[PDB]
Amino acid sequence: DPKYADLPGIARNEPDVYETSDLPQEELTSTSVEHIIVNPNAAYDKFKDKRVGTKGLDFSDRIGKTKRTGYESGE
Amino acid sequence: IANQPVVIDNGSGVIKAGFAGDQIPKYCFPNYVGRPKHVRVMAGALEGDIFIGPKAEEHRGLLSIRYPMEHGIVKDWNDMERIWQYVYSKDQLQTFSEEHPVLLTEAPLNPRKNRERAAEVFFETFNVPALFISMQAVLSLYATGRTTGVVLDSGDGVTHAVPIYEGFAMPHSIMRIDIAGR
Ligand SMILES: Nc1ncnc2c1ncn2[C@@H]1O[C@H](COP(=O)(O)OP(=O)(O)O)[C@@H](O)[C@H]1O
Repeated sequence: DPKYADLPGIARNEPDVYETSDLPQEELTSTSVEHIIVNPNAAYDKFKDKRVGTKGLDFSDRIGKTKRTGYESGE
Repeated sequence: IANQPVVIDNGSGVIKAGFAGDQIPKYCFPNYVGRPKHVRVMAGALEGDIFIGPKAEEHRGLLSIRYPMEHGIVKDWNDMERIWQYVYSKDQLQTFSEEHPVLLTEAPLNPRKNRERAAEVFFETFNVPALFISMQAVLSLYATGRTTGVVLDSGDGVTHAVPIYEGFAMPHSIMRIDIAGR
């Protein structure tokens, strides 16, 4: 009796939850495009020590020479 | 001493090569000189641009070509040197300059200054012990075995007819027109 005789206007006997009952791609047939089985370390060893050098790494839309192709120095 | 020379057959466009006493010129290809017609950024390619050899056929639609041996006469000395350096590659030669002599071909009626500069290259930059260059008609004589006769040869842009009896020259008798297949 927290407030039974005290206050007769407070809720009880209420099942306000509203229940229910327990009642519970890879079309590779085509020949469209391949994939590669990821192995980050394999590709890491693939691109292992490419000493690419960026001498004059310029790719602007400048017009003053013949052509521009950076990422060119090697070992 | 033992230094087998290398028979190197030049030509208008094509060059052939193989050691002495062989039967087939071990390496043959033309004056194709290429370098990438495009721009690469992403890693995976090769670097240097002087990519001439089987890679050129492998990468035809990628590089720009040129032929500096105009009518059998060298223009881009530097590039010809590079070509010859490519010839000097291991899988291409494995030998050194001083290690072996070389035989070469002379297309007649050309300025000898070409030969001058080239001789300076092969005997100063490279240091070949001896290098002889000669008339291509003599080559045909040995192939035929005969010594009398005329021989008109034609590469890709030069034609020359050589009338020589018994291997004995008649320089005035020789004639030519330098234009062919190109
Ligand atoms: N199958 C072919 N049909 C027509 N012409 C050819 C053929 N093969 C080669 N040629 C031409 O004949 C020439 C061969 O003569 P050669 O003097 O050996 O040439 P090069 O002077 O270029 O070495 C080549 O330069 C080429 O232009």
